Amino acid sequence: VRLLESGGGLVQPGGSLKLSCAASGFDYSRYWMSWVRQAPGKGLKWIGEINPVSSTINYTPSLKDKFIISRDNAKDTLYLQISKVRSEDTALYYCARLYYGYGYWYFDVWGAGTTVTVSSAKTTPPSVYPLAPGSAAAAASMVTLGCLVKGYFPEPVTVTWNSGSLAAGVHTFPAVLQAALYTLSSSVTVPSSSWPSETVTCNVAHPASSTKVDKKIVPRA
Amino acid sequence: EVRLLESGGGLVQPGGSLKLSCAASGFDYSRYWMSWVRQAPGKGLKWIGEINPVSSTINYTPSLKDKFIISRDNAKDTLYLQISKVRSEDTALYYCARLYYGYGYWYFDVWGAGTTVTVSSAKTTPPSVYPLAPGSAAAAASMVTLGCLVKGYFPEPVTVTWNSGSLAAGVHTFPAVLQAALYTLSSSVTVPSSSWPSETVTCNVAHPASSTKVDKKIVPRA
Amino acid sequence: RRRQLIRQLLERDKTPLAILFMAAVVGTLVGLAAVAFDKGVAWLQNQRMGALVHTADNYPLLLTVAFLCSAVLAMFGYFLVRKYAPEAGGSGIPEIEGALEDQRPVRWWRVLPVKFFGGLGTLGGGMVLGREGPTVQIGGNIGRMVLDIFRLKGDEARHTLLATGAAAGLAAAFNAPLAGILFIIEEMRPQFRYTLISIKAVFIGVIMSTIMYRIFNHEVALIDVGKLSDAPLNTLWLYLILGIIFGIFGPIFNKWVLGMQDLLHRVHGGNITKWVLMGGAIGGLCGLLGFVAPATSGGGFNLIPIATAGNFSMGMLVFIFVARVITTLLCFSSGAPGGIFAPMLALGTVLGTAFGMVAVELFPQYHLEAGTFAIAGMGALLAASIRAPLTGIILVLEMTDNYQLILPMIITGLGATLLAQFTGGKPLYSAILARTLAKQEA
Amino acid sequence: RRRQLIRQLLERDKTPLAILFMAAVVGTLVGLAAVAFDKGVAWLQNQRMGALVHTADNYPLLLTVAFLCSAVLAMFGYFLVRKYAPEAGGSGIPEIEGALEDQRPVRWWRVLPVKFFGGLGTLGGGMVLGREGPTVQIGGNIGRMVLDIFRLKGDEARHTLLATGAAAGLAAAFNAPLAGILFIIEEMRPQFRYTLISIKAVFIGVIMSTIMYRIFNHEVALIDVGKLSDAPLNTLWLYLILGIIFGIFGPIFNKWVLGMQDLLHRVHGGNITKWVLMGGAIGGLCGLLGFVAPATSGGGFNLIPIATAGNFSMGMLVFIFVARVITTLLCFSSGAPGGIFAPMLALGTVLGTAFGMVAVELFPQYHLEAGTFAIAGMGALLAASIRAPLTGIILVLEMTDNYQLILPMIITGLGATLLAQFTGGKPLYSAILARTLAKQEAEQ
Amino acid sequence: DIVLTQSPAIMSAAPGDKVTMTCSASSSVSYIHWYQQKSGTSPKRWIYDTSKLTSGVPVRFSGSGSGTSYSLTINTMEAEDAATYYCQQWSSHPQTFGGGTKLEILRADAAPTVSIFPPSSEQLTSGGASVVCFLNNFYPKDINVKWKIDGSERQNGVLNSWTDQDSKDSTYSMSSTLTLTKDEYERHNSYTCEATHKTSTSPIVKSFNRA
Amino acid sequence: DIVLTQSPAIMSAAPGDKVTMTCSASSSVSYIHWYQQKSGTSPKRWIYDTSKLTSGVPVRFSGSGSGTSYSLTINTMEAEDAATYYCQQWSSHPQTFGGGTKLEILRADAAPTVSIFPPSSEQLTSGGASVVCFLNNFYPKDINVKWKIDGSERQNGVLNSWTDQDSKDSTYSMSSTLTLTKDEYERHNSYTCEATHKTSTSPIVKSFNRA
Ligand SMILES: CCCCCCCCCCO[C@@H]1O[C@H](CO)[C@@H](O[C@H]2O[C@H](CO)[C@@H](O)[C@H](O)[C@H]2O)[C@H](O)[C@H]1O
Ligand SMILES: CCCCCCCCCCO[C@@H]1O[C@H](CO)[C@@H](O[C@H]2O[C@H](CO)[C@@H](O)[C@H](O)[C@H]2O)[C@H](O)[C@H]1O
Ligand SMILES: CCCCCCCCCCO[C@@H]1O[C@H](CO)[C@@H](O[C@H]2O[C@H](CO)[C@@H](O)[C@H](O)[C@H]2O)[C@H](O)[C@H]1O
Ligand SMILES: CCCCCCCCCCO[C@@H]1O[C@H](CO)[C@@H](O[C@H]2O[C@H](CO)[C@@H](O)[C@H](O)[C@H]2O)[C@H](O)[C@H]1O
Ligand SMILES: CCCCCCCCCCO[C@@H]1O[C@H](CO)[C@@H](O[C@H]2O[C@H](CO)[C@@H](O)[C@H](O)[C@H]2O)[C@H](O)[C@H]1O
Ligand SMILES: CCCCCCCCCCO[C@@H]1O[C@H](CO)[C@@H](O[C@H]2O[C@H](CO)[C@@H](O)[C@H](O)[C@H]2O)[C@H](O)[C@H]1O
Ligand SMILES: OC[C@H]1O[C@H](O[C@H]2[C@H](O)[C@@H](O)[C@@H](O)O[C@@H]2CO)[C@H](O)[C@@H](O)[C@@H]1O
Ligand SMILES: OC[C@H]1O[C@H](O[C@H]2[C@H](O)[C@@H](O)[C@@H](O)O[C@@H]2CO)[C@H](O)[C@@H](O)[C@@H]1O
Ligand SMILES: OC[C@H]1O[C@H](O[C@H]2[C@H](O)[C@@H](O)[C@@H](O)O[C@@H]2CO)[C@H](O)[C@@H](O)[C@@H]1O
Ligand SMILES: [Cl-]
Ligand SMILES: [Cl-]
Ligand SMILES: [Cl-]
Ligand SMILES: [Cl-]
Ligand SMILES: [Cl-]
Repeated sequence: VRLLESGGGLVQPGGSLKLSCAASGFDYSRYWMSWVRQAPGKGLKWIGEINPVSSTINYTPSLKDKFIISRDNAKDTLYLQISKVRSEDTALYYCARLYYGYGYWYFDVWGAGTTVTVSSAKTTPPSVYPLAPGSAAAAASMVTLGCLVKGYFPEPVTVTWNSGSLAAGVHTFPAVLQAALYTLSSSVTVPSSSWPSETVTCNVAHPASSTKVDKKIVPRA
Repeated sequence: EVRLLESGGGLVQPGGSLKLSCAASGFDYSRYWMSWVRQAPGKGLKWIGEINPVSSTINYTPSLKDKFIISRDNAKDTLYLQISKVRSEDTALYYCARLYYGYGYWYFDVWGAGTTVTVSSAKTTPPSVYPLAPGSAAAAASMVTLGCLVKGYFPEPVTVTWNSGSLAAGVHTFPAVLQAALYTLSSSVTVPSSSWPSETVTCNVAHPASSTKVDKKIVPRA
Repeated sequence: RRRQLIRQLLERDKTPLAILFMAAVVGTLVGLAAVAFDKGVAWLQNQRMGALVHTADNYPLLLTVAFLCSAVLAMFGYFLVRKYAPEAGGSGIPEIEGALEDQRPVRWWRVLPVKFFGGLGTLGGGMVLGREGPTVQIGGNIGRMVLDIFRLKGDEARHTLLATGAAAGLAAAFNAPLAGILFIIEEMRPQFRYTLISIKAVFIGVIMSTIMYRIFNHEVALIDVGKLSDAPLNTLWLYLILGIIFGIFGPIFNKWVLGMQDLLHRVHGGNITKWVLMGGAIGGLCGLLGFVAPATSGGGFNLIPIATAGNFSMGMLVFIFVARVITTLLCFSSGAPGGIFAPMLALGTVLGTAFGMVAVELFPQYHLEAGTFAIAGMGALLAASIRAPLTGIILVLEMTDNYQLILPMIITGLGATLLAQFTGGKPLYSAILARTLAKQEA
Repeated sequence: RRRQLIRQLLERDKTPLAILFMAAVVGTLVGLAAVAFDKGVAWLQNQRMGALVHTADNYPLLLTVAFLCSAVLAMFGYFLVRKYAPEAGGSGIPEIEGALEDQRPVRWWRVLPVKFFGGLGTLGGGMVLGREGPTVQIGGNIGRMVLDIFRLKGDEARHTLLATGAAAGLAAAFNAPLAGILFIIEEMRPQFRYTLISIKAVFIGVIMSTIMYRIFNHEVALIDVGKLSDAPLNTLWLYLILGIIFGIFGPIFNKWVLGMQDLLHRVHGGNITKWVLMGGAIGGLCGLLGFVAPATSGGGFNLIPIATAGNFSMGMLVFIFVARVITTLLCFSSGAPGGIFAPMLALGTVLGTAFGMVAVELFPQYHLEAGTFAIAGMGALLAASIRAPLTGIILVLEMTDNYQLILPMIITGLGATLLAQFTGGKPLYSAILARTLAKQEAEQ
Repeated sequence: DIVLTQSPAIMSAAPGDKVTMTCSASSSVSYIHWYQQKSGTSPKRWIYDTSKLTSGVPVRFSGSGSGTSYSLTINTMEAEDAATYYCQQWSSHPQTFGGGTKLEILRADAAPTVSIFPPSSEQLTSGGASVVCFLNNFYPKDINVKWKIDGSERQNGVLNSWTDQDSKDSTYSMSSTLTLTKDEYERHNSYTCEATHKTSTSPIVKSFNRA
Repeated sequence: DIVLTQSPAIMSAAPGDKVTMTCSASSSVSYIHWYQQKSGTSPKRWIYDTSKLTSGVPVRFSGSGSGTSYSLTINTMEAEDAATYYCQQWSSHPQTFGGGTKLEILRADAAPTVSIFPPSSEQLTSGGASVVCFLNNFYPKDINVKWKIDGSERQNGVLNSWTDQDSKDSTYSMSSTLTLTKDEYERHNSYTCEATHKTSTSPIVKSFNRA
């Protein structure tokens, strides 16, 4: 039972775009579906809702066709178009199945969200640089490797290690903007026995550029 | 509409295997039993077997252990047929059907167009296309019949049109004959003597199995 | 007492095999008759359609062949009633109820042909009337007919066979076996004293009748509304309100039907010639309205799924309701053979939907669909006017198959029957029998 | 009597407002009591589960804490009955039927507490018994209780309030309002003479009761079986056959329950100490079987959806049926407070399914699903044994929501009630009342 | 399993005329269905449960039968009724179709328009020589073609092919191809194709000479 | 529209503390819901109808309130309860959300683990050099990081970023990144970053020499 949203990324002010949300694991029909967004580091804001036959379609007080919510029950997909896009439209957009218990409706299940960036810049894929200890293998019980993910736009990137086999011992740092590009780094801590004795690689994905980079971390000899 | 679109049928070598697919659109494909039937060249309909909506029950015609495998993907809304150890006997047009019933004696409710399976060790071979013009001292009559010969191809099918489908009246295309692992056929176009050779008559021929598209201008001999 | 009760308990539920088997043949016959009646009505509605084709150019001639085709069919039915069987007028449920009280005769040699062929004429001409009237009376008469043919004796057999024939008759008209049996148990049985009506026998006849129906009707449902949404608890109070509206309208609509029986009688004084001519004009109005605004005329089953899916504007719904209240009274009160039961279903739906459309706009927080109120109102006129709410509710369930709406259906139904009581209304069928029995002692 | 009739017709359906309003409060109370009873039973079945956890290592200690935990709970219930309210034993539907005949007392000051707390013990220990017994008697008693508190007078009020309390009781136990009303109209009303029971009032109480249930239960259904297939006309004769099987089994099963009441009595002679100890052993058998073979024990609602989906082998179904016939008799015939109604649903389903599995293999041309026969058999023991087929059918419909099977459900039900009649069986509830009324006199 | 045998395995019949095909089972069968198939087209459920028409099937169509014999019928056959008609049973398991019944139009006899063609220069260059003969638009379908090389009958290296009955005009057609090496083709001079139809005793010879 | 105001925007607590947070409405509401949003995660329906728990919400959580005052209570908070909580109303339309209560965890001390990394070969090829310092799993959050190049102190080109608090062990982590051209990086040899945290009077310092 999942909600997968996409179509996020870069749009130029005044322009428009179309987010899709692909539902699955339930009978998508006969569910009212909804959209909510969250501006960076802010709180949740309801966009609209559409009934299972699109008979009723409700919206937050927007202007003209500011928002257009739509559903294709034949594909179990939910849609949202935004027009005349302005900086306030820069946010994380969530799809959500709706439901109730006594009657006052709630937002039953939520998707991962997709991210909309309103800017005039270019979509640039990241460079990924491997971070291994310098020629000084001062072995402790554990070792710390990282990767450096630099010069991408827009947010976000996702980082994993051995495709999420290495889960424990991982931190990824919030990105930082400079010269209208983003940089972040990911850290992983594994036993000194497990490396270089075995392979550690970081897998970076940047949906907006449809780009994945998987860089192997090698010692410096 | 309610649409059944079976695919996956082509040429396969004896003792090979193949996986047929049927795409259902425009009705709740859950809830229906689905079925495969097949028609071998110039022959009757034969029942392969059936699958209920939950794949809990699957029946096959009185034939062989893992010969056929019917299965369905209700989420993908598609039905599947795997054939094994394929003999020439399996060379057939294969039909996907949705089942229903009136009083309760089940019938074959809606069928697809079908896919052809050809089981053969002969190799794929593009056609040579030759013009059929009336002879040098031809009897210039009211109507003039022209043609084209489509020779040495495998497997079926080819398609022949004239002037890209504008010439539609007075065309016929003969069924292909197979000899020495290769098919031959020809097409007849009858036009008025004022059309040809004053204007151009052309047979366009396609054989997608060999990625062959070809035009042949028909022009008077000598 | 304790002696007598203990002997009775030990002997409970031992219907005589003779009655059980004869219940079976009664139901089989009623099914077939109901099927045949149904096929006939449709065949005539067709003929009428094919006629408007040969004359679809001359809009005046068009409107004329619609009126006349239905005028003739109408008159034929009125006449057949006035001449050979006056108690085959109107519904006939009040008559069968009479017979179960042993206060009215079951003239099966007369009613079977009159009602059957009579009804074909009124129903087939496209009048606002239901098949259940005919099928219930026809079915009761059939029940008497096999009691007589086989000369079975006793009160049990007379009451049982009569009851199953009527139940099989409701069942076959709506493809609703459960409603068939409930209608007898709740509405048509003798209301004020014990009876020997065997329930097991009524069940058997309903089965057989329903099987006959399915043999000639399967794969197609009378009313298909699909699956609607559910109803949240905090939404229930809205259904209660709707029921209260049906409850005050119920009795008021009863007055009109009764009063309109009176008003229309004055027109012909009782004279079989003026009467038949009156029915010919009402029957012509209906076949005409049938072309220029179908929703104002006919049985009304066609517009139910359309109403439930919110596909009518509010304007249209009001129009339709008012129109159909008019054409409903004119047809039933006129005395033409045929039910008022089905037309009350259409009135309920239409009214339901309008209330639903209003609820939808006042409470977007409730996430309503107009259809759920349509489904709840469907059986509500029945419950307010004829006061058989359990039958109405179970009938609608059987026809619309939205069980998740059971609570709001029951609430609208109860509210209807409660407000009809408290505003001094009466069960319609009982008020019709009453007035018929009151002319029989004056 | 024409002029009398004319009078009565014009006065039809005018239930006194006092009775209508009181019908409302009766139903509200019954709903709440049924909810509370339900929550309590579940809470005890849990405790019992959490206990087998603290001792899941020592398989012997495990089997022992299962038996004792349920033995104690059982005895507690048997005792509460024998000591303060002997007519709160077994179902209690036969008693409420009695009361409607005016042949048995409604001792609400005694039964409410006994049946409620008594049932928690038998049900909560995991015995093969239904909630409806308790909820119907509890609900009837609640009906008398508010008749007395508000000192309403007359036959109508006594019969009405008593009837709605019992209907609201059945409704709240199955979340089945329609079955609640039909049960009164077909089964529980005085069977041989007219009554002043108001139908509109019974309806009101059932509504209120059902609303109470929904307030504490929504989003989850007692039995979810999904949507099954339809049934072709040429398939119907198969349901008739199944009915005929239920019809001959019905009465035979009745004999056993009655005869087992006799056989088990001989064991304790009537002695409240041997009796309580007997129920402690039956109650311990059940809490034990509950761990080593759950399908042989408990209410049985859990195994219904599983049976319907064809997920049991034929071997298992036979096992389960036989087992559960045994544990069903031992529990109900023993005199423990609680219904036999629900357990008969489980027996019907299991039997249906086995017939269905056979039908599936004999007629591949019919394209059958075992489940449709399971659904048709579910209310068939009800119809053959207690002889309330319309209530059975409408109850099953309400619980399984497969309306397309209405015809085969009705055919199996009718066939069952027809063959039970023709093989000389009796409505169980009436045979229990009869025998109870026959002892309340043979002692003179 | 149950064997179903359709009767006029093939049959022709004039428009506005009464057509009747048959279906017969090795054992007893109930509620037979009937599908109509045009070539290139998916089988269509035509008649079911022995007598009931599918939505759209014109009313001239009707079924009947019991036990071991059944039948389809068209009171007033139309043109578009030309198709193959398959009967089917599922009263028993497993279900079995009938071998089929081909239904073709009937019409006035017509003579072939015969046409002969020399090997194109394109094929000769590659060393093969095919001589093609069209017998176009004739009725009925039975026909004979004879090849002569320099007035002498030739049988080897000849393949013929018939079209299916035509749509517009309801005629037939049939091509005949004589294949030789460029060498054998060059030894000779006169190539004749003689169509012996029904509509005459005197064949319709067409021919050419290379010279 | 109904305005929902949630009590502390931000609150600290120690596992074992009973914790309470507040949602106030500008006008009456009822049956409000609560979402939990852990860092990096979607909101997750947590409490609904004022006081009902969604399946798999541990019993330590409870909801209550009415009118214009609603609360969510954790009867002894646990470290894994670190998240931002949102309240929500749909008793009036359109529905609306609280601004959120961020819940932070108070735990015992933990000292940074420091790692230093020299610009990679790959990166140098592009003409840039990022020296990167990881400071992992410390507590509390306040920490200072000091960049010494060849003994001197660099304050231009340093970028720091903290993770949020960890959901299981409540620690924080941080990275500091020194950005120089391939040239600037080379006109020096010793790089050392220094971490100053309350768990030590003497700074943890790590370094490497370009040689
Ligand atoms: C034939 C009988 C069967 C019909 C039964 C249906 C009863 C309809 C109730 C539905 O709504 C209930 O009624 C309350 C009104 O009494 C409403 O206000 C209740 O809650 C409101 C706030 O939600 C407040 O106005 C009040 O505290 C309280 O009256 C509230 O929606 C709910 O409790
Ligand atoms: C038979 C036993 C029960 C009989 C009575 C049935 C229940 C009581 C009547 C309806 O219940 C409540 O009445 C309130 C008035 O006191 C309404 O107030 C309010 O509640 C609404 C909730 O949507 C708001 O929109 C409006 O301000 C206003 O209607 C409320 O709607 C409604 O739930
Ligand atoms: C856990 C505490 C009990 C539950 C709550 C009880 C509330 C108050 C009622 C207590 O019992 C009362 O007293 C008598 C019983 O003790 C009853 O009369 C009865 O008293 C006699 C008992 O022997 C009978 O013979 C009479 O017929 C009959 O009127 C009386 O009506 C009943 O109300
Ligand atoms: C306010 C808190 C609760 C306090 C309860 C107060 C109301 C109790 C009313 C009880 O009424 C007495 O007991 C019986 C009902 O209990 C009735 O007749 C009783 O006595 C008859 C003796 O013939 C027998 O029928 C039965 O014991 C019984 O009907 C009758 O009303 C009266 O004798
Ligand atoms: C309480 C009421 C009981 C409900 C009764 C339900 C209906 C009766 C059983 C179902 O009907 C069956 O249908 C069969 C098909 O499936 C019939 O086959 C028939 O087949 C041939 C007719 O086609 C005849 O030659 C055969 O005698 C006959 O068995 C058969 O007769 C009949 O029993
Ligand atoms: C009020 C109505 C009367 C009561 C209902 C009577 C029900 C049974 C009557 C006839 O139907 C039965 O079932 C099949 C016809 O449906 C017959 O043969 C059956 O025999 C085979 C058994 O293997 C099956 O495969 C076939 O369905 C079938 O031909 C069978 O001989 C017949 O007795
Ligand atoms: O009218 C012909 C019709 O009814 C006849 O039955 C009698 C009936 O027995 C009596 O009650 C009488 O009052 O009315 C009927 C006509 O005299 C015939 O016996 C019957 O066969 C026939 O169908
Ligand atoms: O076909 C007519 C039918 O009539 C007879 O039934 C009598 C019935 O017995 C009496 O109640 C009488 O008053 O009216 C009925 C008229 O039908 C016979 O029972 C029957 O043989 C005869 O066929
Ligand atoms: O011998 C008892 C008696 O029982 C049956 O009557 C039923 C009747 O069908 C219903 O009205 C039910 O509510 O009450 C009775 C229950 O016994 C038989 O119909 C009758 O012949 C038989 O004598
Ligand atoms: Cl009437
Ligand atoms: Cl009526
Ligand atoms: Cl009992
Ligand atoms: Cl009665
Ligand atoms: Cl019980």
